[PDB]
Amino acid sequence: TTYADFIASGRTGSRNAI
Amino acid sequence: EQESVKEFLAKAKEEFLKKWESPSQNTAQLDHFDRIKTLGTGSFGRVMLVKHKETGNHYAMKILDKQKVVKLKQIEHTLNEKRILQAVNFPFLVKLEFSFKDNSNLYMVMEYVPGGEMFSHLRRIGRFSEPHARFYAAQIVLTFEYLHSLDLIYRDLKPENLLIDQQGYIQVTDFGFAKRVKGRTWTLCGTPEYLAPEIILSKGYNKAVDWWALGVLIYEMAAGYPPFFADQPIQIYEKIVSGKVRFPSHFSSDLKDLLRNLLQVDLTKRFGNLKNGVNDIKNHKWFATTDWIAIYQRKVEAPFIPKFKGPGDTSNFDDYEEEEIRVSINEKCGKEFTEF
Ligand SMILES: Nc1ncnc2c1ncn2[C@@H]1O[C@H](COP(=O)(O)OP(=O)(O)O)[C@@H](O)[C@H]1O
Ligand SMILES: [Mg+2]
Ligand SMILES: [Mg+2]
Repeated sequence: TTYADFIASGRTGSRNAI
Repeated sequence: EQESVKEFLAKAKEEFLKKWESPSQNTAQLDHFDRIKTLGTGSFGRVMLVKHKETGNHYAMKILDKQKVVKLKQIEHTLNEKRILQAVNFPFLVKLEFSFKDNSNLYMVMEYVPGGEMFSHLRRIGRFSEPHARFYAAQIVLTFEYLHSLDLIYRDLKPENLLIDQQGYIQVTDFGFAKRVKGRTWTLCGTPEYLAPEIILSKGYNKAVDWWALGVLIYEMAAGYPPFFADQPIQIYEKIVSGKVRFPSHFSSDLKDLLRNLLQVDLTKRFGNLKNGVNDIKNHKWFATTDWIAIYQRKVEAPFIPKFKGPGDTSNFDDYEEEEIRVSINEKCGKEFTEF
């Protein structure tokens, strides 16, 4: 599922700029 | 009513430009405040909950080590951010109450926003319903109408930068990438998930990047995850420029249509960048139930009120180890920060 893919991305925490 | 908006923004510009041309400086000092607790990590030092000794009012104090700012080549960004904060005035922008500096540090004392940032609430709750997302989105629409009218481009919209106050309303924070831009600008900056294609593609760009970012924010609020994500930024960028986006099946038709027009790779077609400007967004069917004036007056009942048991409550923030704030007996980087 798309949600599972999001968890798999490793980018579920706060995101830094740049 | 339309004439009322024009009059409001004309007066707002007059007020902004006066403060922009003659910024306030040195409006308090460190020993006017008791340190209570570290609220978070700032770019160049701690963000502290502090208590004004004379009034007992609580504030969030950003502490910036001048030597670190110089080392990371952020002098202009830091001066510009403070110059913006002391000149703007809008309900959904954080409010700079005092600023000053000493031998070691720069200090910005803001109104304390006790709900913390939207990001944590969104990840906890999972996703926001469309009414809930629309309540927040309407505040961003008005805030960008305001900022863009002053020729300010914001460039860092994301849930991480949206603080939730005691009434459940938004206060936008972190103006580290904000710039006065009448035409085009070129700096690669922002957060990968929220970058407009024309930033990724190393083009000159304009305020339409903020309207793209609004589309990303609305999508993330309503889905619980952003429209473009991947293991590494480069793969995110490939998706952003591709012209392709998929929507959860629970998105309303009106929501999908708004998002197709905000997440529009073709600048000549993107809402917020057309002849009618922000009104293409404000007049869209998804916002048909939105009372824009009631939102601005904070008269709409908020869908979510953060927990808050009186002044000084920090229950919506993480805990950090507390360290002494040391101020050198010698001035550092005085020339660089004369204007602060
Ligand atoms: N006015 C405020 N009220 C409460 N917390 C704040 C306030 N300003 C900043 N913070 C805390 O500090 C964090 C970082 O603030 P931010 O505005 O992103 O500044 P910077 O990243 O430039 O140091 C926020 O996510 C929040 O936790
Ligand atoms: Mg910063
Ligand atoms: Mg920040």
